Amino acid sequence: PQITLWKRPLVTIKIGGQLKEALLDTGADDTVIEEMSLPGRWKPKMIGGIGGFIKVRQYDQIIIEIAGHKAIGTVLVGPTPANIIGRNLLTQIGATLNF
Amino acid sequence: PQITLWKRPLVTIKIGGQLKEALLDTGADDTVIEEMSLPGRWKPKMIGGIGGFIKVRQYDQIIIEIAGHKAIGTVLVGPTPANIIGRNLLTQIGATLNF
Ligand SMILES: CCCC[C@H](NC(=O)[C@H](C)NC(=O)[C@H](CCC(=O)O)NC(=O)[C@H](Cc1ccccc1)NC[C@H](CC(C)C)NC(=O)[C@@H](NC(=O)[C@@H](N)CCCNC(N)=[NH2+])C(C)C)C(N)=O
Ligand SMILES: [Cl-]
Ligand SMILES: [Cl-]
Ligand SMILES: [Cl-]
Ligand code: NA
Repeated sequence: PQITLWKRPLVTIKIGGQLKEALLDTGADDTVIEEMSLPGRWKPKMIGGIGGFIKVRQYDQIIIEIAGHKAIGTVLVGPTPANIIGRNLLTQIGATLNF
Repeated sequence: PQITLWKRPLVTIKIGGQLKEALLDTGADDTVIEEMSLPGRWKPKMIGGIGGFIKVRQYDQIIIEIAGHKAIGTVLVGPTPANIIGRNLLTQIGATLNF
């Protein structure tokens, strides 16, 4: 699809069998989602945003559907103001920015 | 252009007569620039993201050149870790996400 930016670019995602809303975020290196349970082991990561740094849980090789497109990759879990789909998974679904 | 997202979508901007590098951020409602002086009146604002909130100065009707495209709108100025072009100006240069 072609998504204009007059509103937040919110899409439905599916992760763990659960549907959630997430923001397509070209300004995010990584994908970050609100607290939820994911399978497997996790590793620590610190990420930065506009207000400073937070600790998150890094889960690798997680199956996630984004706007009906399948991705398998790293998902960070932690106290984020919004579920965000970052460039690691935007590249998997072939997204580009155009103007 | 068409910008792929293998790397951060960084562009050159001109604001207040200054050249800066900035990130095209579809996950940002607002445009936020590192500390600088801008003309006219401003008002205080709090903006949030990962890590919490920062206090910024809100200037309205500011013109910015983004990768050669002029746009006008509100620019926020404050202690942001990165210069960010948000949706309020991305819309004006006709930026879309496509996949
Ligand atoms: C080479 C990598 C080294 C570092 C490596 N990476 C990072 O930490 C990278 C740089 N961080 C980022 O890319 C993070 C996203 C998290 C992540 O990807 O991990 N990006 C971001 O946080 C970018 C801006 C940014 C970019 C780079 C540096 C700093 C800031 N903004 C995304 C963020 C989304 C929002 C839902 C929380 N938007 C914002 O922060 C904007 N905020 C807004 O638009 C708000 N009004 C809306 C949400 C807030 N909620 C609320 N008020 N209830 C703001 C810029 C005007 C790491 N630490 O592992
Ligand atoms: Cl990944
Ligand atoms: Cl505006
Ligand atoms: Cl349009
Ligand atoms: Na003004």
